[PDB]
Amino acid sequence: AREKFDRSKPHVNVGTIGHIDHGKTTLTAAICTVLAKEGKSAATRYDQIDKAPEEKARGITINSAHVEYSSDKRHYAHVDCPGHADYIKNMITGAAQMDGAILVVSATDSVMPQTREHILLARQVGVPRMVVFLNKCDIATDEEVQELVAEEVRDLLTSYGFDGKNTPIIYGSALKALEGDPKWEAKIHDLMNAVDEWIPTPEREVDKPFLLAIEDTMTITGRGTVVTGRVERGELKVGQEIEIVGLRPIRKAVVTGIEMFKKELDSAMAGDNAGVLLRGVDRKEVERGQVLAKPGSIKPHKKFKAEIYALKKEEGGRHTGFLNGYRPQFYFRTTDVTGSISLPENTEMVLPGDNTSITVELIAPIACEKGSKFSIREGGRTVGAGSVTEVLE
Amino acid sequence: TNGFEVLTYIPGEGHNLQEHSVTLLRGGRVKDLPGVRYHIVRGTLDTVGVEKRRQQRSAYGAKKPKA
Amino acid sequence: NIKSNEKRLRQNIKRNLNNKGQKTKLKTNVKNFHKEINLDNLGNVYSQADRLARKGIISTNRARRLKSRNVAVLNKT
Amino acid sequence: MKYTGSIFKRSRRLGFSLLENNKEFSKGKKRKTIPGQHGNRFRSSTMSGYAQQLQEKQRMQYMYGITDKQFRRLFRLVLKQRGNLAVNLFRVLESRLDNIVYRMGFAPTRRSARQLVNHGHVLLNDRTVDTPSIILNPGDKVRLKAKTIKIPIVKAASESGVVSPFVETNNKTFEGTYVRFPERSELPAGINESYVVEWYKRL
Amino acid sequence: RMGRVHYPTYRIVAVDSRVKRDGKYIALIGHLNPALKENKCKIDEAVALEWLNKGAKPTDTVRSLFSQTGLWKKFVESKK
RNA sequence: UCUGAGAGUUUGAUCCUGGCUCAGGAUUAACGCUGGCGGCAUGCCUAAUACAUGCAAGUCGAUCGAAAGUAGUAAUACUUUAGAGGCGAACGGGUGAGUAACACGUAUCCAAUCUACCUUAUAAUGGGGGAUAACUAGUUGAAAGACUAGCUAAUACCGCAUAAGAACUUUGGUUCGAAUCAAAGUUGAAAGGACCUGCAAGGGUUCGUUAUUUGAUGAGGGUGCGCCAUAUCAGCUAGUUGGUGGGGUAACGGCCUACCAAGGCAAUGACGUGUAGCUAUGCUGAGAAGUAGAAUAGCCACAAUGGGACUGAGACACGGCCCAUACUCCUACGGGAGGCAGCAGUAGGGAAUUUUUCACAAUGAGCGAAAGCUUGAUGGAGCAAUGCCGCGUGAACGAUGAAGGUCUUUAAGAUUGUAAAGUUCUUUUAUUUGGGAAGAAUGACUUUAGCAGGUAAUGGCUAGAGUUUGACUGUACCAUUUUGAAUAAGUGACGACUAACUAUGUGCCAGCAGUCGCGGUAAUACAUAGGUCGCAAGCGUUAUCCGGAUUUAUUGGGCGUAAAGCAAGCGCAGGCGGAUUGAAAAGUCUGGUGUUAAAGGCAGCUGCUUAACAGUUGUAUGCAUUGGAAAC
RNA sequence: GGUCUUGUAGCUCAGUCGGUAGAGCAACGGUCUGAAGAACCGUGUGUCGGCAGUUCGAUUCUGCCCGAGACCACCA
Repeated sequence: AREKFDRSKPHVNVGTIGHIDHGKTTLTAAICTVLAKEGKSAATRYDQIDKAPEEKARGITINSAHVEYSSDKRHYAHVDCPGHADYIKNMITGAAQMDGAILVVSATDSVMPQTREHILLARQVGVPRMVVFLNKCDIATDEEVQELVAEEVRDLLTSYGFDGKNTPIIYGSALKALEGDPKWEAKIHDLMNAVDEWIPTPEREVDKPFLLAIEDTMTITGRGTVVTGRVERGELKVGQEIEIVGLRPIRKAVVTGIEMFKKELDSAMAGDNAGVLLRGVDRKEVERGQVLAKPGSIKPHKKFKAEIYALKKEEGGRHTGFLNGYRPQFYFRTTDVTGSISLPENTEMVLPGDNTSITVELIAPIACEKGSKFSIREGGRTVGAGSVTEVLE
Repeated sequence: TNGFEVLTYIPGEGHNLQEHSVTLLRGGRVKDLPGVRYHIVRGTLDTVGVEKRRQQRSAYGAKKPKA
Repeated sequence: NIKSNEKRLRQNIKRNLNNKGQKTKLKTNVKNFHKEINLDNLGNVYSQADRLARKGIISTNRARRLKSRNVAVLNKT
Repeated sequence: MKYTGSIFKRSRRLGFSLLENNKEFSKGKKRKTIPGQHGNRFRSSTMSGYAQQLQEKQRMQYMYGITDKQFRRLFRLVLKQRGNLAVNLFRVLESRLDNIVYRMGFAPTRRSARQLVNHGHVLLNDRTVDTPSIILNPGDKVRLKAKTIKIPIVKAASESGVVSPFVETNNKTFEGTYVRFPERSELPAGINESYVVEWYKRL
Repeated sequence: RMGRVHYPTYRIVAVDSRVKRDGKYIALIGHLNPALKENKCKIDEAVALEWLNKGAKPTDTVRSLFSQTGLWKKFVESKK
């Protein structure tokens, strides 16, 4: 057996906000560290953040890391999404497909503009009732400062409208959690006890045909190419007739393997992180930003009409508004598409506010799903985020 | 893919050619120019059809058109 | 691999050590006769190579070949 | 190709009737001008041996509907035996199913006949069909199927289709037979053998 | 098997019971298509005993028609 | 009796030589372009490149020690073999890198060859002994592994005996580089099991064993033969040629050793060169032949490279072992692993090449008494318009003719076009519902009866039963089985060559562009629009093998003017020979003998609703022989 | 997925401590021409790749992206 990964609890695609290396990455490590001590499907991590050349020593990561960490209470698709120069694309577009979001804040390393962008977008796509954990409490003097930092992080969340004082700030030291003190174990345990409450596990029905945000690809030794991503809807099953959708022409294909992070799945239901070896494909054929689907389904598109309310500059817009020759990037779950600009009538520039009904074509045929709360940024600043409205070519 | 370089015919009205790009050759003799022997296809590996060859669709890359 | 070329070696290595010892015990007899050209060593090597020509350790073909060539020599008298 | 879709068009060009004459008689002054956008007054000046053999092939097959490779393999099948096999092959051609159905007084239409055979509503010697390409012997029995032996369409078709004297049918039973080897006189005196028979050695 | 798939066929042949079929064979003995097992046998049955008198071992398949030859009832004279 | 079509293409125009093109099929085909089915078949040109995984050869306690364990109170029963020991491991699949050869094939001999295992024929299975793997202890290091010792089995090792026979020496006798035989000497077999029987004694069955001795089989060799280009390749050759003495093979061989002689080969072509698996065969032609040796079959090779060696019946062995190694990989740094040309699968490459697919049902291979078990052999299933076959995309009625393209530009008239609409109908398939395959009528297995020496039956021979074997399948196949015209044409070309024209634009540009050739501003050669004409789930592109090309001419060509008779002559060899005689009788042909595979051809048919095909029956070539001949 | 590099007139390219659109050919009136060359000037076009501040300004400074040109991440 390939340690076929068992599902004995509804899976949730979670993610994390704040900024890496503040204890964020070390939280991703330590929560697992304490896990295999007292948890099933819950292995221990110390330094397994990484699987790539050149990525080890730098301490600031380019790529995101999809892993599986469970408990007796919840399994998590835990994704180490970097927020970094040229790398915040890793975290930004992640906020959509992470069905949950744990805010990691450091008792050593202050909230960054990274955390601000993260919370901004998390509200913009729309996810309610976050939880936050104070990381890196390994240095003393946290009894009362954890009150002022608490009020300022609640101020931080209240810039967009999640739960406020109803969400709790669990304190804890990832260092004294990675090391293994039981009183300090209790810190991550209170983290958990306040996570599973005020965070649900989204049950996505397994009957919709299929859709997958593609995250990475590998062409494994001697069998061929495996492609990993997050299942959006429905199951993926035997030899399944599939078509790679989005950004490209349409390809039908038949599978040749499946895992959840090198751990096989007996049924890749909706919401699963599926890595499928295919019948005769290549990694070069599949990039970040692509989609998949069981056919008879959404097809690629370029043109559309978009009723959208625009992020003001205070919501992180551009220092100056955007015209029609403008070329923004619309955030379609896996990709940031440079598209045209044809705002609705009665809008030549979309000033702060301005719930517009823009119409835009995209450079590549992308499978468009109505209601997809996709986002828009440019220059490193967010101007649009909302659901799809009118399907065009 | 071998070390041999050859002249060939830009097929028809126009071109979709990018000057250091790869495509496929083609048979056909041209009696308008001497010492020339070869043809090369459009709509292939970089190029994009003979456009509006609305009476012919084979080997152009011009698909079976819609009405 | 296979189950039975590995144990084949495991079994035959010692039997072939035995072959080495035995066939040497007869090559020495060959030498001795090349000095002891007489009916004694003839019968001696006869009896002995009887074991091996019967076996595969000698062939009746090569056994007869050698013994005939040797009895030809001893026919000198 | 399988099905033509329009035959009077073909006559327009060919000036020939799949029937005796009645393919084009009068539809408000029937007018057999060849089809298209290029001829009303323009008379024959482009006929060739090549073109005449073309035309003869057409006339033959345009009445008989024989696609390329099947026609060729019919030719080749009959090639194997020895003799003045021309009339033989022609009879065999007629011993095509749809041909016999048309000539049975039961199919007023070869387009009927072949359609009906490919649906297989005709009950034969120990076996049904869905393929209109079987060959008969002089004296081979044919029967309908109860499914269709009541259809007013069928009852008028069996009432009147093209008939050969060398085939018979008890309409009382609707059951008939390809009775005997017919004669060339019993066959359309229009088509030429020499051309096509010499034409066919191409492979 | 020979013949088109969904219609196997097997000519009946004398070949070594060690080297491949369609290899070199001893002799061919008629043919019975294994599709219908009613009868298609057109065997010589002479060269068979010719082989048998100086050593041969058939396959279990042939023991059927060997019973239909009662091959014992004739080769026992040799063993007699 | 077979059986062969030509078109044009050099000018002012003709005739003639010639080429040149065209006009066909063939493909492992690939491209575009789109693409229903059903069947049939096939599916890395590339790198004998790299390669995760599984699979691709195991069997055998009824061969055993021991081990372990179970039930049983125990006694014992019973199980599982890590170990021993035996067979299979040299089958097979891939691959053809490679080689110019005895290779391939053919004829052949092997007075010079071997052939474990059946078959023929029997001589028998007497006496011991020693032994350890295992197991154990301890060493050894992470491992790789290694190392030391305590205890055993066997049909596992050595002698003891006999040895029909057999093998040899030795004298005699046999016969047309040999045998039959008379006589002396030498020398050699195993092992037990089970099962029955019998108190036992002893027998009997049977597993197995030992030898003779057939067969049969292969293997090996030899040879003529015939089996590419290369004379812008002529001297070549030193176990080399010949002889001995010896080694020596399975056996013959300088095959090798020594030793002794110098020899052996050649233009009727060595050597040299490039290429290369072969053969049946595959397509094209009327054929000779070309054409290739897709696929497959049989001979041979090859397993990463280069070496070794056992092993047995067999390797220097494609999933053996060892060596130097390529290079990847592992390690701790001390050491190692590996070799898909087994399967799919991947990577590279390419223009590219199906599933990391199921079945022991059947065939089979093996081993196993017996059950058995395997079996990326085998059968299947699946992708693919890759080929081929069959077959769709409705049947009739139904018009001075719907609209409308399109023209004419006449305002008509037509085309489009029974094609339409509209009706009657139609259901293979789309689509129901179910029935429901054989293949298994094998074969084990237990009985049944009968048979048979043995009688004391076991055990061995014939017939019945059923135990029962399926990936296929559910499908195949069927069910006036539902609904439902519903469920379904693209493609090319239209100057001549050679089928297929109206319009626009446009004017040697754009461009067409197999050939002659169309464009320099009224294009039946550009493009599009319409129409015509072509095929059709295909249609075109391209490639090449050949047809045509008799376009080297044995068939089936010439050499005056379209190259073409070397200046001439002598000129060996060679080629080519007057007549009647004879003999021989090579060829020559005939007659007979066997061989020349399968497959496939060709023809006969059975089954393919018709199919492709598959089978089915024979067919023929030549070789080699026997028998003539007298014609040459 | 970003980056290393490309974006200018008709093509390509220039862009005073930014000042515009500037070079070569296209390009055609007029010369010639057995006919047309080659050959002589004409021409002209210019949002300087697409968006964002910006001085007598963002084409040059930059921010973002797009795509043409190279790399970093299968994978001990």
